[PDB]
Amino acid sequence: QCLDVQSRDFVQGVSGGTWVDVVLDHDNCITIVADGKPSFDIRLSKMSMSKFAEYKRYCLQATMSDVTSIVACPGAGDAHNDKSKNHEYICKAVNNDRGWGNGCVLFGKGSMETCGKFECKKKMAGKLVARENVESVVTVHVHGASATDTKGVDTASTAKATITPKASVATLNLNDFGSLEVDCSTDVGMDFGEIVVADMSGKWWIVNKDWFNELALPWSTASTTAEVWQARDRLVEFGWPHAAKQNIYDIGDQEGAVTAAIAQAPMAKWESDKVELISGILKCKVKLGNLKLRGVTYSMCAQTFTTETRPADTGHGTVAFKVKYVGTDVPCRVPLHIIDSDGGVAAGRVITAHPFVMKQNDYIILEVEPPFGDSKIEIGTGTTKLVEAWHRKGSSIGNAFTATYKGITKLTVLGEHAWDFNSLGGFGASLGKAVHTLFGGVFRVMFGGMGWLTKIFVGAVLVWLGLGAHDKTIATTMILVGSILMYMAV
Amino acid sequence: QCLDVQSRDFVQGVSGGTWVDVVLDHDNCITIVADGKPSFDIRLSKMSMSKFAEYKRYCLQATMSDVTSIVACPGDAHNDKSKNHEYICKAVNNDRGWGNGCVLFGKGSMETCGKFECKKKMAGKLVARENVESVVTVHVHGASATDTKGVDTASTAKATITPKASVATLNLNDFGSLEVDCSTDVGMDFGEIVVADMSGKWWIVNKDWFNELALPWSTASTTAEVWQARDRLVEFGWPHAAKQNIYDIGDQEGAVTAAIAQAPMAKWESDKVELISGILKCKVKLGNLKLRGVTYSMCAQTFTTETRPADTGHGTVAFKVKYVGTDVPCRVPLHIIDSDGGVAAGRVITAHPFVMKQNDYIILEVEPPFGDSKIEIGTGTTKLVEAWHRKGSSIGNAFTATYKGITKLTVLGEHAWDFNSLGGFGASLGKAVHTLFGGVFRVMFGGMGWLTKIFVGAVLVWLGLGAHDKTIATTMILVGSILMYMAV
Amino acid sequence: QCLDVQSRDFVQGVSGGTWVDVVLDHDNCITIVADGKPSFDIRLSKMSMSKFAEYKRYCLQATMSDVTSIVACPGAGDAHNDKSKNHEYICKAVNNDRGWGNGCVLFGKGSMETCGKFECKKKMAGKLVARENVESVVTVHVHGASATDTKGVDTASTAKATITPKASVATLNLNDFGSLEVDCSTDVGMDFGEIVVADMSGKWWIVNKDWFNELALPWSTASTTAEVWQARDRLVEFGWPHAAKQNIYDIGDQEGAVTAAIAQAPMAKWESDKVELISGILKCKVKLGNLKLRGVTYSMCAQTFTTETRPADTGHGTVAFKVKYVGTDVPCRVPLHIIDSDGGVAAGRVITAHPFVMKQNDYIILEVEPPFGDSKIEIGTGTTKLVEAWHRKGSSIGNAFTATYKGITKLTVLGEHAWDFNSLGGFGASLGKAVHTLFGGVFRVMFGGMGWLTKIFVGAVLVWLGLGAHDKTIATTMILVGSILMYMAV
Amino acid sequence: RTVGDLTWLNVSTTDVGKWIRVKGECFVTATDVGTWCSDSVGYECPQIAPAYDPEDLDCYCRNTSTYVTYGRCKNGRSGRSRSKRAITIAPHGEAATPQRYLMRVEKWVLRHPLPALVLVVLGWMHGQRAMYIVLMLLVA
Amino acid sequence: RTVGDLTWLNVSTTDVGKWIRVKGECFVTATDVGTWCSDSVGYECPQIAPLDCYCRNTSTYVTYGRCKNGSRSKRAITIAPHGEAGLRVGSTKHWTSRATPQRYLMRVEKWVLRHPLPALVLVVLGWMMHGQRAMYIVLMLLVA
Amino acid sequence: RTVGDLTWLNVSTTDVGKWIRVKGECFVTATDVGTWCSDSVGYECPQIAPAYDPEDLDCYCRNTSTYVTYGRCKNRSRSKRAITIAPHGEAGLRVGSTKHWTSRATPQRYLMRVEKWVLRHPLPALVLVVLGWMMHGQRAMYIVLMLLVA
Repeated sequence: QCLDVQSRDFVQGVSGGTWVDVVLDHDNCITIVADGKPSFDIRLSKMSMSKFAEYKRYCLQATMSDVTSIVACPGAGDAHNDKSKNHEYICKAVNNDRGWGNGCVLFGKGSMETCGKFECKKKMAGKLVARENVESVVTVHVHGASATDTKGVDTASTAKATITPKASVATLNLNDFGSLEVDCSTDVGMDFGEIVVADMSGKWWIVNKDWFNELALPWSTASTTAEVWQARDRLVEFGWPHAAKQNIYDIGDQEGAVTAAIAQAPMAKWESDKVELISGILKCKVKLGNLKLRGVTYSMCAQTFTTETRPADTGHGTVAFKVKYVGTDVPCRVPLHIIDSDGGVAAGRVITAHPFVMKQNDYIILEVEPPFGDSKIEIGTGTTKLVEAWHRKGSSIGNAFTATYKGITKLTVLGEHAWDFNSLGGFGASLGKAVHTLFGGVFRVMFGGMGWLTKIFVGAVLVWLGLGAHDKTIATTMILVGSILMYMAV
Repeated sequence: QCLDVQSRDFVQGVSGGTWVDVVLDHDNCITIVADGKPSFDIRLSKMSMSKFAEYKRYCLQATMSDVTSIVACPGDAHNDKSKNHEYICKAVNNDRGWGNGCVLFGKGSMETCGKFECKKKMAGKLVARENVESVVTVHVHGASATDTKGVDTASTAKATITPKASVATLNLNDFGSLEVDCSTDVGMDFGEIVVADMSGKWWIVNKDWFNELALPWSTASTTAEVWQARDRLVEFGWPHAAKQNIYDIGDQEGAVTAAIAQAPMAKWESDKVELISGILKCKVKLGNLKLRGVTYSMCAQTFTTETRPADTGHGTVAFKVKYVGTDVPCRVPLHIIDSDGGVAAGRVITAHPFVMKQNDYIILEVEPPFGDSKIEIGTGTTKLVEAWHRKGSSIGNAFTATYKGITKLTVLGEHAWDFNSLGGFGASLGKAVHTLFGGVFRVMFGGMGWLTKIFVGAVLVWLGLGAHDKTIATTMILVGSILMYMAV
Repeated sequence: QCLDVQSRDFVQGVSGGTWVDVVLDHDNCITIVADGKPSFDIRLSKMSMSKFAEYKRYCLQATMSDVTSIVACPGAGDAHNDKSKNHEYICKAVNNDRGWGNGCVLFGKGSMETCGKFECKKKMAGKLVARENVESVVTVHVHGASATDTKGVDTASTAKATITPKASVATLNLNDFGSLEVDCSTDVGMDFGEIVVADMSGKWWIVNKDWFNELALPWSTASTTAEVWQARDRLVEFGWPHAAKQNIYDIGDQEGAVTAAIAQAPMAKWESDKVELISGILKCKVKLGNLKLRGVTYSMCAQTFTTETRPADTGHGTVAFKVKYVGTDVPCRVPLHIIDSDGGVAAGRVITAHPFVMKQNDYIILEVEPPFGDSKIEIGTGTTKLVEAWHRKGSSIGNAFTATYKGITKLTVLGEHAWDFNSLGGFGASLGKAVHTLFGGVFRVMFGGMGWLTKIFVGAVLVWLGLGAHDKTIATTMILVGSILMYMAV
Repeated sequence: RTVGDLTWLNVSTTDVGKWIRVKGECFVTATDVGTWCSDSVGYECPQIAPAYDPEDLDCYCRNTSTYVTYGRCKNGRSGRSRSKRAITIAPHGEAATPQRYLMRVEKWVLRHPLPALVLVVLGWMHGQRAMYIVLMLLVA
Repeated sequence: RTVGDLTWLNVSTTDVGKWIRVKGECFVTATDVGTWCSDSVGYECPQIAPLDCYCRNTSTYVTYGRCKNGSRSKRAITIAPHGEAGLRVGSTKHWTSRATPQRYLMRVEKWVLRHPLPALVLVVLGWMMHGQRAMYIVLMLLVA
Repeated sequence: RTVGDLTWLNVSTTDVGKWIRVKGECFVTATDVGTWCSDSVGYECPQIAPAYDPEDLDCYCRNTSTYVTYGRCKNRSRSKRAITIAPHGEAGLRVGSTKHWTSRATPQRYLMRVEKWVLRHPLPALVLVVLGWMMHGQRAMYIVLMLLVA
């Protein structure tokens, strides 16, 4: 299922380990393979935040009603209104010189208290989001399974798991494959201290805290049920005083100004009180021990196979081609053979280890990694068996060194989780993991067909050369020998 | 009553002397026993001030009444009230117009006078260094105290020592009389403080800050006020042609209280105010003090305890024993003994206790030695034995005592030196060295032997004169210290 | 008049060399004594700016009249007003939404042009002033006259002459005393082009032209008859536009605001439609040749003189006493001799030279310096000759050294104007006047009574000693002789 | 309707221009007079002596003030806002590599030319000098 | 009650606004009026040829009180914050608030910590030359 | 009085609140209206006679719109905003701030700077002059240069 995305990486899990280290970008996928187990596909399906608390409520569209101005010309004391009691009422005291055209006893500063009722609609609500209660859901798909559907993806193969920094570990009950035990740390990246979700009428955004507070409007930190609306005056204005009345007007809605201001800000998808991040990455270590093969007990197929699509290069050094199974022996593992031009049958590592067909007329997906140069990949047995000839361009050692670079990068990214130093045994296991990751290509390619004992003796000879009387710097060969030896128990 | 307090200090007044130099602070209680004399508790009760003068009043609120305005047509209006000093009045320029009634419209004289009335008057009272009084109290341990508490009220007395009369004598019934000299030392300077008085609440603010406060103020007699500069609470209305209204600004109670509250509050009672931080460098002469009931015999009958030995954390054990018996005068034995060797424990504090009346609860506060110990407070098989253990080493307590002595000495220094006479200087030097090395001597030299100690001092004196470094001559000075302790 | 003021510095004008340099500050009366002529009192009287060109006219107070607004239906095209081209009329094109209730078919944003008359009041008048049109008047005065009034000043000694930057040369005709003419290069010291005279409603200030332009108001650079008033909006605003009608208002008086922003500036001295400058030095050269002694023919007096007031010292270093003359030989010269402690009468120096009287009872004012120490000022002959002993504080050579210093500083101040270089003879005369103004006191004091021939011989001896074979410092003997041979020959 | 020593009448669009006898006749000229509703305005009506002219008073009233309560619901739709402000608000904006660190060290050397020259002179007596320059840029 | 060649009358809320003949018909229209009250105002009512009251022929004085509403701009006088008074008064005086043991040593240690590298440099330089190091330390504290 | 292809009427204080028929009946309700003065107000009076009432209209007509010419002889400074101004005394400083080296005035003012520097940092000055004499007028030249440095 991960042919679709680029950036997929094949992390060959070392045999006899309970750690597999991965990183799952929001747009990513990893296909890990171990010797004794089928092939995984893991991709961070979708991060999400939820259970976020209310913060503030900025008014946008103000409405003034029941404006009431009361006056009293000098000598009678300052004007007073009843309406100053209600916080829902704005009130304002100004002085205006009562002219003789108004005609009370004296001339002088005529104080004016003016009051009116405040109404807000189309309010904007700001809500906090915390580093906690963020859950990313991880999807695993396991190859080899054979789906009766046109798309060769057995729905019963895939399982999900939601993981939080509060509940860091989760196990996926891959039916009949064995529970996959995954534990992980979700570095969000986009800090939850500085960002605040901005609830508009129908849209949401991820806006800066300082920007959100520096916005100037009438807000209300009270409950959403009823809002106090402090700092009302910023969105209403007082008419120039007249001896009789002081008219109060507001500016009207600010939908456009707010929309324009927030437009050049990250747009945040909203779904059932769940907002999808895109920054966060997962630093997961995959405990795969409790997983086992399936179908290993069957026989090998002997009926005919039919092709559905021609082998299309995936660009990732792999070949994918959905082959159908018309036959009778219902449960059966598909044999599979990658043959070099010469007699070499160790041509290339197979990704979809142990493909098996669980019904009649299934559409199994296969994915293989042919060797460099010429190749011929069989798909069955008998005269009728299909054959597909392939030619993989590119140098061998070149792909080896590109793999070394990729391993260096992935190691660095996983750096803290890549290394465990609680115990010397665990630290040794981690160091071996790093060595194997950084030297997998170099080993599996630059050391091929040499022979198992021969490689062991090569490491021993290099160790002796390092221990021999020579330059202290040249002892690097002795150190490299140990890495070779460690890569023999692999 | 000195069990409860903190910061207890123990001073062993040398026998054959008459000087005990102490310092007293509100939260400090000194318990001293001089061998051959009973115990003390001297504790400053309340350094207060009273009978202080009057210095100002501030008119926190203003009121106006029977205001009058006299307007003159253009081409000066004066008012009869202008001569009345109780009236504030102003001369302002505006003339009634033709519509107002005068022949010519324009600007002309107006005099607006009114009755300036004051209430809620703030009260300032300057207070002097003199006229500070302090009731030093003395409580003496070792009585019968028929109450449940071990306080025989006849064993206490109180004396007041104004700096004018630095010497007062307390009459302790039958113990003798305790007389004390003491040069008081107030901490809160009297130069720059003045006792403000709101409606009923009191304060302590800088005389500077008191004067530079801007309000209508009268220095005059207490009964009647003149109110100089009474303008700072009164504003005049807009000078209308008919009249110019006058009215107050507004009462300043809230404003002044908000400006001061970040300042000491002084709870007032009975025309007297307490004064917390006051040190008191008394010296006590205890020569006129004599033991009591030193002609009785030790107690034959039993004792009963009511509570456990409750430590006070000063290396003291206090425990309220009782007594049941017919021998109604009876000195109480107290053999504080240690778990090792059966050698007597150490310093007893409540010294020569007894029981005047049948069935009296007395308090025997005694100091047990470092280690495991046992307090034994009765004759025969009627005793009330106890188990105690003095957690903590000995020499540590010795060093702590030396440091405490250094602190007390340097605190009392200005007073604790008599340079007037050679005899006085010698007495002061002796008291100084004794106070600065009593603990080290008691611990480091305990059971050495009186003659052994004197001979050790002599050996040190000879060694100091021995052929060695001139800077190494400090051993000779050490001998002089050693010898002086043979006075005690 | 010259005695009362301070710093009445004297310049001992040389007889025959008709150059006498002066520097008339605002408060520096100079009395110069010619050995052959009566003495002068020349003292700057004022330096006035008046009758200077127009620059700018700000409209501090503006009134508004006959507002008319032209309306149009929303979407009917923008309306226009006839007055829109009139200079005295201000117009604005405001888009006001004429409503459905406003009485047109289509409601929405609509046109509105309002116009009205913009008329001025309390115009400020800026005016630049140049080097020309600021002229100075110098008043001369001579002594020896007989004032037939209690105030001992004779109008026949006072005389004025206005000198303009353009008309540097002017003559004063002291009646029968002669003619005193003088050139002078007026040097204001307060760059006129930089400042602009500000004419307020009735007040006159001095402000910085950059300040005055950068003032923010409506202005006109046009003729004083009719201002143009561009940028007139700055005092007129348009009220809230109503679909039917628009209002227009001013922004109230500005006299007070401009004053309070300026009153931190000096107030000019308003006299005769003119301001009086404060501190502009005048460097003049006064030619005195056509000045003749008056009454050198009269017989010396014999009658009785009546002192009516004790000789009061002016403080500057000379003594002055009002003196009457009763007698009958009314066209007579008053005698006067100065006698010190010793026998010689040459120790004195008279200021008012050749003092004479016209009528009987002519209050004259005599002035004289007494030789340092004690001295006796007699004022007549015969029996009733008055005698006044005076004691002079301070030393002689001290006054001499201060004289040399003051001469040097005055020379520096006059440096440019008091130096000619075109003709060599003129240069020599300038050098001679300089050497007198720099060494006259030193020469008169340090060599006083040595003797004319003796002084010349001393100068020759110094010159010959300069010819000796010695160091460069000893060669200053030649310079000293060059003062003896050049000063002590005139 | 008079309440609390204050006299009010539910004036309407019909009431413009004609006096209402209430101790003294009283009338209003409010341009916004109309239908009484939630969007209403209520204020005073100063009783002005005849020896004057109505000045700036939307209602000019005789010898007894009387409060008015005309609603601005004229022509059904709400009265004009008379908006007179622009609330405009700050736009949000859209929001160690050795290249930027090289920028920092270059700005240090150009920022402190004399100390940089001192360090360069000291280090020469080469690569150690460059390392010292990087370290010094870090330190300051 | 006319006394002192001036006509006074205890006006009340009743007679406001009604002409009263007293050698002229006279009336008052003030609003701050009320009952006989300690807040009483004295002023003339000038005769006006055809203000709270204008009179016709003979000017009168009124002394109405206002106990009906028996008070604005109550602006508290700006008065000092007592907390900083001690600091300011101390700031005026000289060299009585600095005792070398109590203050100067505190300053020495606060600075020597605040400038540790200069401290080490000075200590090393002084040691390159006993108590001279301590004297140099005190001096370096002084210079800063 | 209709003039210039537009109908005008000399409205007055008595005219407000009363109808006027001119080919329609028209009626003014403006409050600021008075008599002819030096300052008057002119504008159209559109006919809002159709069923719904006038809005934002001080006056309205019935069939033919008119123009009004009332004044403000009430026997009016809306929106007062004083024009703030530069303070004078600081102008002679501010303008002089921008120019360069015309306010240098080297004959004296630089020497005043030299003395101010010699006083302000006397320890470096003493060090500099001592070093200069250690190796005639060179000391004075060094002092002037250092004063220039700051």
